[PDB]
Amino acid sequence: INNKEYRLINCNTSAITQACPKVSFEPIPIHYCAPAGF
Amino acid sequence: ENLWVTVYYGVPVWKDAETTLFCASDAKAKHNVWATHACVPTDPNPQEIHLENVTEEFNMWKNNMVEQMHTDIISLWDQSLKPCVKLTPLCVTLQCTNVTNAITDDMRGELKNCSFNMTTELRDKKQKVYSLFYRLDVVQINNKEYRLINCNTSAITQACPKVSFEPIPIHYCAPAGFAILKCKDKKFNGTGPCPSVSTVQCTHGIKPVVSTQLLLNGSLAEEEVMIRSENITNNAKNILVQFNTPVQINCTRPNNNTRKSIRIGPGQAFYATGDIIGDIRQAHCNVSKATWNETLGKVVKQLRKHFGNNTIIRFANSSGGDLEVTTHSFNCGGEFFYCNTSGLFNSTWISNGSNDSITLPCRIKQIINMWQRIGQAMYAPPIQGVIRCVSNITGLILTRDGTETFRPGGGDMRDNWRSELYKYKVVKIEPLGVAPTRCKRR
Amino acid sequence: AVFLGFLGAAGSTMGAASMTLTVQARNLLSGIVHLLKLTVWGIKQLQARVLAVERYLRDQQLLGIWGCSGKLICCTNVPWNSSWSNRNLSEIWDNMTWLQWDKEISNYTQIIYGLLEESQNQQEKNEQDLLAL
Amino acid sequence: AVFLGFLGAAGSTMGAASMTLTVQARNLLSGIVHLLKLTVWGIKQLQARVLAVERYLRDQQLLGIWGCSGKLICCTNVPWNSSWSNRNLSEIWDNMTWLQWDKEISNYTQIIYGLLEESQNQQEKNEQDLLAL
Amino acid sequence: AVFLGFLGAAGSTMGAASMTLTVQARNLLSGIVHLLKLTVWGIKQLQARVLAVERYLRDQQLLGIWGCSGKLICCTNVPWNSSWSNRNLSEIWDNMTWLQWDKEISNYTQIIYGLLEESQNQQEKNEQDLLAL
Amino acid sequence: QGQLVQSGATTTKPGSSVKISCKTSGYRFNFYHINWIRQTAGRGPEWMGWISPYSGDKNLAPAFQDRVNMTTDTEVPVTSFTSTGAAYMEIRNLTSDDTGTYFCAKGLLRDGSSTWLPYLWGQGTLLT
Ligand SMILES: *[C@@H]1O[C@H](CO)[C@@H](O[C@@H]2O[C@H](CO)[C@@H](O[C@@H]3O[C@H](CO[C@H]4O[C@H](CO[C@H]5O[C@H](CO)[C@@H](O)[C@H](O)[C@@H]5O[C@H]5O[C@H](CO)[C@@H](O)[C@H](O)[C@@H]5O)[C@@H](O)[C@H](O[C@H]5O[C@H](CO)[C@@H](O)[C@H](O)[C@@H]5O)[C@@H]4O)[C@@H](O)[C@H](O[C@H]4O[C@H](CO)[C@@H](O)[C@H](O)[C@@H]4O[C@H]4O[C@H](CO)[C@@H](O)[C@H](O)[C@@H]4O[C@H]4O[C@H](CO)[C@@H](O)[C@H](O)[C@@H]4O)[C@@H]3O)[C@H](O)[C@H]2NC(C)=O)[C@H](O)[C@H]1NC(C)=O
Ligand SMILES: *[C@@H]1O[C@H](CO)[C@@H](O[C@@H]2O[C@H](CO)[C@@H](O[C@@H]3O[C@H](CO[C@H]4O[C@H](CO)[C@@H](O)[C@H](O[C@H]5O[C@H](CO)[C@@H](O)[C@H](O)[C@@H]5O)[C@@H]4O)[C@@H](O)[C@H](O[C@H]4O[C@H](CO)[C@@H](O)[C@H](O)[C@@H]4O)[C@@H]3O)[C@H](O)[C@H]2NC(C)=O)[C@H](O)[C@H]1NC(C)=O
Ligand SMILES: COc1cnc(-c2csc(C(=O)NCCO)n2)c2[nH]cc(C(=O)C(=O)N3CCC([C@@H](C#N)c4ccccc4)CC3)c12
Ligand SMILES: *[C@@H]1O[C@H](CO)[C@@H](O[C@@H]2O[C@H](CO)[C@@H](O[C@@H]3O[C@H](CO)[C@@H](O)[C@H](O)[C@@H]3O)[C@H](O)[C@H]2NC(C)=O)[C@H](O)[C@H]1NC(C)=O
Ligand SMILES: *[C@@H]1O[C@H](CO)[C@@H](O[C@@H]2O[C@H](CO)[C@@H](O[C@@H]3O[C@H](CO)[C@@H](O)[C@H](O)[C@@H]3O)[C@H](O)[C@H]2NC(C)=O)[C@H](O)[C@H]1NC(C)=O
Ligand SMILES: *[C@@H]1O[C@H](CO)[C@@H](O[C@@H]2O[C@H](CO)[C@@H](O)[C@H](O)[C@H]2NC(C)=O)[C@H](O)[C@H]1NC(C)=O
Ligand SMILES: *[C@@H]1O[C@H](CO)[C@@H](O[C@@H]2O[C@H](CO)[C@@H](O)[C@H](O)[C@H]2NC(C)=O)[C@H](O)[C@H]1NC(C)=O
Ligand SMILES: *[C@@H]1O[C@H](CO)[C@@H](O[C@@H]2O[C@H](CO)[C@@H](O)[C@H](O)[C@H]2NC(C)=O)[C@H](O)[C@H]1NC(C)=O
Ligand SMILES: *[C@@H]1O[C@H](CO)[C@@H](O)[C@H](O)[C@H]1NC(C)=O
Ligand SMILES: *[C@@H]1O[C@H](CO)[C@@H](O)[C@H](O)[C@H]1NC(C)=O
Ligand SMILES: *[C@@H]1O[C@H](CO)[C@@H](O)[C@H](O)[C@H]1NC(C)=O
Ligand SMILES: *[C@@H]1O[C@H](CO)[C@@H](O)[C@H](O)[C@H]1NC(C)=O
Ligand SMILES: *[C@@H]1O[C@H](CO)[C@@H](O)[C@H](O)[C@H]1NC(C)=O
Ligand SMILES: *[C@@H]1O[C@H](CO)[C@@H](O)[C@H](O)[C@H]1NC(C)=O
Ligand SMILES: *[C@@H]1O[C@H](CO)[C@@H](O)[C@H](O)[C@H]1NC(C)=O
Ligand SMILES: *[C@@H]1O[C@H](CO)[C@@H](O)[C@H](O)[C@H]1NC(C)=O
Ligand SMILES: *[C@@H]1O[C@H](CO)[C@@H](O)[C@H](O)[C@H]1NC(C)=O
Ligand SMILES: *[C@@H]1O[C@H](CO)[C@@H](O)[C@H](O)[C@H]1NC(C)=O
Ligand SMILES: *[C@@H]1O[C@H](CO)[C@@H](O)[C@H](O)[C@H]1NC(C)=O
Ligand SMILES: *[C@@H]1O[C@H](CO)[C@@H](O)[C@H](O)[C@H]1NC(C)=O
Ligand SMILES: *[C@@H]1O[C@H](CO)[C@@H](O)[C@H](O)[C@H]1NC(C)=O
Ligand SMILES: *[C@@H]1O[C@H](CO)[C@@H](O)[C@H](O)[C@H]1NC(C)=O
Ligand SMILES: *[C@@H]1O[C@H](CO)[C@@H](O)[C@H](O)[C@H]1NC(C)=O
Ligand SMILES: *[C@@H]1O[C@H](CO)[C@@H](O)[C@H](O)[C@H]1NC(C)=O
Ligand SMILES: *[C@@H]1O[C@H](CO)[C@@H](O)[C@H](O)[C@H]1NC(C)=O
Repeated sequence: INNKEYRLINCNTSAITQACPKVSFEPIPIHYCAPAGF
Repeated sequence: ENLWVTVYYGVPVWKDAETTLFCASDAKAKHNVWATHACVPTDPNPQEIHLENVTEEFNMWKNNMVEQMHTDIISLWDQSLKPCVKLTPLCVTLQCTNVTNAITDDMRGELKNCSFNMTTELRDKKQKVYSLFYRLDVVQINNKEYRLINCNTSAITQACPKVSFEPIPIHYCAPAGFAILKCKDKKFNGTGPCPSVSTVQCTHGIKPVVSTQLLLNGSLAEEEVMIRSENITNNAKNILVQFNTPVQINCTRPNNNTRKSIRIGPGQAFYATGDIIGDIRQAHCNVSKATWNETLGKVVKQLRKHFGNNTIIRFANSSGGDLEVTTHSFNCGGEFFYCNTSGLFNSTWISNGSNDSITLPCRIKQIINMWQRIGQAMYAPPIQGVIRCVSNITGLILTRDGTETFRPGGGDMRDNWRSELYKYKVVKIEPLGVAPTRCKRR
Repeated sequence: AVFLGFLGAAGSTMGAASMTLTVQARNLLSGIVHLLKLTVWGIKQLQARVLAVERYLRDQQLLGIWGCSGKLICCTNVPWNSSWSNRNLSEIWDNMTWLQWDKEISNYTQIIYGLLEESQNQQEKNEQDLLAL
Repeated sequence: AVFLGFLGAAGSTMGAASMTLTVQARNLLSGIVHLLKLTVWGIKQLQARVLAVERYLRDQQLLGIWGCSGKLICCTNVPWNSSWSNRNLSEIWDNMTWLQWDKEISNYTQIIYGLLEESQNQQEKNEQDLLAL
Repeated sequence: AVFLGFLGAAGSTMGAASMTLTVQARNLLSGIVHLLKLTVWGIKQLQARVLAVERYLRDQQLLGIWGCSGKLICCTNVPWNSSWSNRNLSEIWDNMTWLQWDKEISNYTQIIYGLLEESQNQQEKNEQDLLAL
Repeated sequence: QGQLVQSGATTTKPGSSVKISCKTSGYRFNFYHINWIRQTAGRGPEWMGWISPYSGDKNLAPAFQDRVNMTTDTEVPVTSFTSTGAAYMEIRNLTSDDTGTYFCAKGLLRDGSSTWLPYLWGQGTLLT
């Protein structure tokens, strides 16, 4: 802030939402498929 | 003599029906509240097939298209105001003063210079900010303390400033297996057997303009000037007149306003009104006194057919109600005007200018409420610069009192859509037909 | 020639309308009805899409259980009970329109749909027994 | 007469059930399944609508690639390999029900569906060559 | 035998591809496309389901108004206007592929679709008049 | 369309072994055979042999049974239906009695009875 006072980096630009800790960020193989007739 | 049933697939016979009508629009690409970017592109060849020898029954006062469009537009506004800023921190005590006094006595309180304490990006530190607010958006406490008009009745949500309030022509289309029947009768009442009938895949371009008393930017009649009500002998059914000539109106807000952004939280910004550059003038509308008198005479002539060649009809101003309905309220370049119309409806006509124009003093609101529900209100962000729009008055919404007198009004949003969907009717196709002939299988 | 257009012969005689059935048949599934965004217009259009195929197939379903699959003018073995309409042929096909005809045949439209249904079930049973030798 | 109703002859013999096929054919797409509101009941009903037409057309698709379009009882040119079921005709149509018959023919139902498929492809090729003169 | 697979004869001659049409016909509605949860993958799959049946029926609709319902190789009464393609039979079916053939017949594909349409409307009118005695 | 440009018309003397090239354009090089034809002056025109730019299978007359090497290299995709190719021709126990003009011609149809038939020819090359 300009003392030892600080703030989170995002407070002036963005609202912040913590990820629900039960979700996994580990990528899982995704297969893309076209519909019938394609 | 020897007659068997014979089945025919694709017979030209239809039945009245209610269905879901999707939207069609033309290519223009920011994003309007009407989400016309998400509509199917309209055919550059608006195909219309004329149904020779057909005579269909219409009833604009039972039409389902107006009840469907009424909900669609409201849903478009709900869809657009969901992800925008909740201004609940603004419902705080305001220390207000008149902005720049000395002009014309009680016209300085019409817009205030209000300062207030506001939340910052830090939840534990306040800021003293100020904003310019119109008088119709604030009320006193009883000292110079004020609050926003909506704080005791409704929560307020400011419109995302990247959205455009400008109406874009909407085309309504029926799904496959259904059809839209248009009434081509140039002197059609709204109900009854319309002789000339044609079918269309989609309706014409309908701009979703929500206005009061005066119908703007609408369609015009081709002959005379029709007058439509379900029970004209009943004084409690709104008279919907539709001009054939457009009487032009010029509205403007000459005050050069500045929009000041205020950070009320992380990712949240309230768009306040900075100050006024130059003169603090009055917003108003002009309409040619000559054309308005001529067009008001045509309405008198057609009103005579329902009340007698000898009777006398008179025009008076609104007899009360909410602010949106007592004035010619509409949207002009972002701001919501509320125009006094005592100068347009102040005439008595007998049984049997030319240079200047008549002006209409308009007040401006920013906290406008939702018409249907209560507890839901929108904040229109401040428009920068000078506003001026030029549009056509193509109809009216009148009211009889029970010699004769007619005053305006009409806070019902679907009366607007009736003035454009009266020609159209939704029917479903039934292509299976059985009939006798001397043809036998095998 | 003529070519009145979609429903163009709605006011013409039944016989004259009975010569332009392809004009209505092809517009029973097309029109303008590519991602599925569930906005107010997107939900509206999706219903418009499912509604068209639904109504289209219900007519083809009846057309199938009558032995008239892929036909515009099929003939049957169900005789015309004159209690349905005692009108003569000349005063039906050279006089009435399909709209007013459906208006007066409307009561018996469910009766006729049953006679065409079991006549096809029994006819296919007859054809199987004839090919059993 | 009789008229047992929808699936009314599920426990009857195959021959007796083979006389009331229209009773089941007409209920394969109708029922009770007008705006599309995406509520918990609205999403539920929309899926119920798309699911019916989907399953209905998959049966009509097989019925088409076999040359049996719009048929309830069509005959084929695929002989009955007795390894499928060595039961005799009288002990099949005057004895078994369609439920227990499908239970024992279940293994070969995919084998038979292939023989009916290419038999129709070759038959239409034969008909084209016969009309080439 | 051969059995190239789905689109396996896309590069083969038109005559050779004209012997494996069931291979493509059966995959026009199946695949992998039970509750309707409206998640990002659920909305995506629902559109994939409605899109398949929609396109499948539009082809069957044209096949119906041409009198070719449930057919893979149907013959018509529309003669071949040589302005469409002056190529000879041997240099068409033993030479070109269906892909490059559709590339050069592409302009007249809407013209031919109209000649097949009214030829079926007039043929069914002829069959009705022949059975009127 | 279709073009088949041939090599140069240089000359050698008996005992040698020359290579003749044939470069194709405007058509899928793999879809049609490549024939080699000889128009001698002291004999009627002779069919030497064809080869499959797709399957590599070759077929030459018994008069050239063990004396000629026919080779082609894989094509180059230009468009979906266009490719460039090349065909090669060699002679073993070569003399001067094999003098004349040499042509390369591609097959007629992709199937039927006249599959490999020399249909589209080159401009020819003069020899010894
Ligand atoms: C809807 O309908 C609405 C209603 O109809 C409508 O509202 C209208 O809006 C417009 C714009 O918003 C308004 O227009 C303004 O009009 C002002 C007044 O102009 C009139 O009066 C002056 C002055 O009159 C005195 O002088 C003359 C002689 O010159 C005498 O004859 C008069 O009698 C009077 O003098 C006596 O009386 C006084 C008291 O009464 C005494 O004190 C005095 O001692 C004397 O006894 C006239 O000159 C004007 O004439 C001009 O216009 C006529 C047409 O009317 C033309 O023939 C011709 O062009 C004339 O030039 C007129 O009659 C204007 O002053 C004003 O313009 C000024 O202000 C704006 C903003 O403030 C400036 O940007 C602009 O540049 C102008 O500034 C100039 O003038 C001031 C004043 O002197 C200077 O200080 C300044 O430096 C500048 O000078 C420069 O320009 C001069 C000329 O421009 C030039 O002379 C200088 O040398 C220098 O170069 C503005 O235009 C209009 O009033 C509204 N309507 C009504 C009814 O009020 C609305 O638009 C409609 N449309 C919608 C809503 O869409
Ligand atoms: C992809 O594209 C390529 C290129 O177009 C296709 O290859 C061509 O296929 C067609 C049809 O299959 C071929 O036409 C046939 O040609 C044969 C002539 O070859 C015979 O003679 C050879 C030399 O004498 C002989 O060696 C062959 O015998 C075996 O040996 C080879 C060794 O590689 C083996 O590959 C062969 O398969 C054989 O097992 C060979 O028999 C000719 O006999 C054919 O005529 C008969 O059939 C036609 C009907 O098809 C009939 O009308 C006739 O009367 C006769 O009964 C037929 O003309 C062509 O030669 C191939 N090559 C080219 C054009 O260069 C390939 O098929 C395409 N595949 C796909 C999946 O799209
Ligand atoms: C303006 O009205 C609103 C205010 N706020 C919210 C709001 C906040 S939040 C929220 C939300 O998230 N909803 C989700 C669950 O509820 N929705 C609204 N939502 C739908 C609204 C409407 O369609 C509506 O009432 N109209 C239409 C516009 C009118 C007008 C013009 N142009 C006019 C106004 C005055 C004078 C002339 C012309 C007239 C009336 C609406
Ligand atoms: C609305 O009211 C606010 C007060 O809450 C006004 O803000 C104040 O305006 C005055 C006058 O412009 C400012 O004082 C000036 O400061 C400058 C810069 O030092 C100086 O040069 C001038 O001589 C004068 O002293 C004052 O700073 C300002 N305060 C704040 C907090 O903004 C505002 O101007 C009013 N708006 C309108 C449209 O009347
Ligand atoms: C009735 O219809 C007319 C025309 O369709 C509308 O006029 C349009 O008004 C908008 C905003 O008022 C104009 O946009 C503005 O353009 C100017 C110039 O580029 C720009 O400076 C502004 O910031 C704004 O973008 C638009 O150009 C104008 N169109 C025409 C043809 O004049 C009118 O607003 C409609 N009225 C109602 C009540 O719907
Ligand atoms: C309204 O006020 C703004 C400034 O508050 C004006 O914007 C100026 O426009 C001129 C054009 O001549 C530019 O040279 C300036 O740089 C602008 N200033 C700013 C701060 O943007 C605007 O022109 C005014 N509008 C009217 C109609 O008077
Ligand atoms: C409303 O404004 C418009 C445009 O500002 C006026 O129309 C102009 O009228 C003059 C008359 O001399 C013409 O020269 C212009 O070409 C017109 N402009 C346009 C864009 O058409 C109109 O007169 C005004 N009406 C009122 C009642 O104020
Ligand atoms: C106001 O009304 C006039 C007259 O109805 C409109 O002007 C017409 O615009 C159409 C646009 O398709 C033209 O084809 C006509 O030739 C115009 N006629 C005249 C007399 O100008 C005008 O567009 C309307 N303006 C608004 C804003 O609604
Ligand atoms: C937010 O504050 C940081 C402090 O370092 C600054 O770098 C950044 O530019 C600020 N963001 C905005 C949008 O002003
Ligand atoms: C604003 O001005 C009006 C008119 O002069 C006056 O009555 C009112 O008290 C003023 N309000 C404030 C807060 O100055
Ligand atoms: C802001 O809060 C302070 C208290 O710290 C109070 O004295 C002041 O009046 C408030 N300002 C406004 C504009 O309400
Ligand atoms: C909210 O306060 C205003 C103050 O003028 C009052 O008019 C209005 O009736 C109040 N609303 C309710 C619901 O009490
Ligand atoms: C509307 O016009 C029709 C035309 O015949 C007429 O029958 C009907 O009475 C009229 N209704 C009103 C309210 O004017
Ligand atoms: C119209 O209103 C009058 C009285 O206001 C009533 O007598 C009459 O029955 C009404 N007409 C209809 C059609 O409702
Ligand atoms: C009323 O007067 C008009 C002429 O303006 C005339 O055409 C009409 O017939 C008259 N009607 C009655 C009822 O007097
Ligand atoms: C109508 O006009 C009268 C006459 O002056 C006025 O007192 C009244 O306030 C006006 N009403 C409206 C809503 O403008
Ligand atoms: C409208 O204007 C008239 C005079 O023009 C005035 O008497 C009336 O009070 C005004 N209405 C309102 C609501 O201010
Ligand atoms: C006509 O139908 C009635 C019942 O709908 C039946 O009783 C009668 O026998 C039928 N007559 C003929 C001639 O079909
Ligand atoms: C159909 O049934 C209704 C029932 O009231 C009757 O009024 C009508 O006359 C009947 N029409 C025919 C053609 O049987
Ligand atoms: C029966 O099927 C088997 C394989 O499923 C086959 O090997 C056998 O030849 C078939 N026999 C007859 C008589 O069809
Ligand atoms: C079908 O296959 C299963 C596999 O275990 C076998 O047990 C059963 O007997 C088979 N049934 C017939 C009728 O082939
Ligand atoms: C071929 O088509 C053209 C127009 O597409 C037509 O004018 C001509 O008569 C046709 N010729 C034949 C032989 O079909
Ligand atoms: C085979 O088709 C191609 C396609 O362009 C064509 O160029 C070629 O001439 C055809 N072959 C014969 C023998 O006509
Ligand atoms: C199809 O039309 C285009 C239009 O430019 C033309 O270039 C092309 O040659 C046409 N092809 C045929 C086969 O007619
Ligand atoms: C033809 O020449 C190539 C060049 O390497 C060689 O590999 C091949 O063996 C030759 N063919 C014969 C039959 O010798």
